Amino acid sequence: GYIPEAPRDXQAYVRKXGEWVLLSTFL
Amino acid sequence: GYIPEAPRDXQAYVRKXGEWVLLSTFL
Amino acid sequence: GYIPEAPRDXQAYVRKXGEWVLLSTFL
Repeated sequence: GYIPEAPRDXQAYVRKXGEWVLLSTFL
Repeated sequence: GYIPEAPRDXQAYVRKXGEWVLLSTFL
Repeated sequence: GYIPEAPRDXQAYVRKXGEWVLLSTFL
């Protein structure tokens, strides 16, 4: 389906397996 | 809700606080 | 407009030029 909003916490998110996941976990 | 397309400028973006921000910020 | 789902292969994606691109290519 279409992409929904990511969390409001001020952190950056990327898209993985139909979810928003913190960018920092990949870096 | 469903979010809008990111900028079309040829750069890569991540989602942060209800906006699109440049990936390069974090790399 | 709205954005289609990223690939569902378990990899992380970022948004670039109306496409999902692998985060890994930018690291």
